[PDB]
Amino acid sequence: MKTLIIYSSETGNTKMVCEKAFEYINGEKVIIPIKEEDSINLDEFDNIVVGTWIDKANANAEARKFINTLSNKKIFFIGTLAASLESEHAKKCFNNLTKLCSKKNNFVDGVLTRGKVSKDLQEKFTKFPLNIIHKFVPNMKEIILEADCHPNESDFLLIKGFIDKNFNY
Ligand code: HEM
Ligand SMILES: Cc1cc2nc3c(=O)[nH]c(=O)nc-3n(C[C@H](O)[C@H](O)[C@H](O)COP(=O)(O)O)c2cc1C
Repeated sequence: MKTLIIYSSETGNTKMVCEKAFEYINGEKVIIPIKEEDSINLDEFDNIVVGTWIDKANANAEARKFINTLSNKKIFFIGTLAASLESEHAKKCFNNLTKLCSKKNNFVDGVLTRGKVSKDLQEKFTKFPLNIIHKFVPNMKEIILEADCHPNESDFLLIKGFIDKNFNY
């Protein structure tokens, strides 16, 4: 059995948790960024685990496009987002990723972990249009601040549980 972990990451959060997933998996496995897809033959992999960061409650474009090149693959996701993992927003994100993976592939499971908001985006949040767009989103300031320390051990434990559940202990 061969497992591929293939990910998008701009500021490293998704890469970080996907690297933990790679470490925890036993047996044959490869981890690459999506940009290096040509380094492997997708046909050789029984499990495809896609790492994605949340962009407006959905998979980031690079990861969305990659998933939409796949058909009938046994597929999983590992997502990062800045919202609280207990929030309704996170549940909406999880459902959106489930819908994306299940549409044309064979979706088994996924996990969301938390990741800090980039310095650049934290600055843009104080400017038009993001400040107006999120004006009435509750707890906006604290959500961003409480994401700053993530990913951290709490997220790695979520990854460990996800790998335990789906691949091996
Ligand atoms: C460039 C970055 C972002 C953009 C362009 C963006 C865009 C939007 C837009 C347009 C909406 C209104 C709903 C819609 O029309 O789709 C929205 C709502 C919301 N955004 Fe963002 N957002 C960004 C970053 C973030 C981040 C970093 C967080 C969390 C830390 C966040 C959390 C939310 C929440 C909780 C809502 C309320 C609606 C919901 O629960 O989905 N957003 N955002
Ligand atoms: C353009 C953009 C849109 C984002 N939209 C959301 C969002 O809708 N919900 C959320 O919780 N986090 C959102 N975030 C925060 C990222 O999902 C989070 O910081 C992620 O861990 C970054 O991953 P990376 O470091 O692998 O690039 C957004 C970030 C960016 C840059």
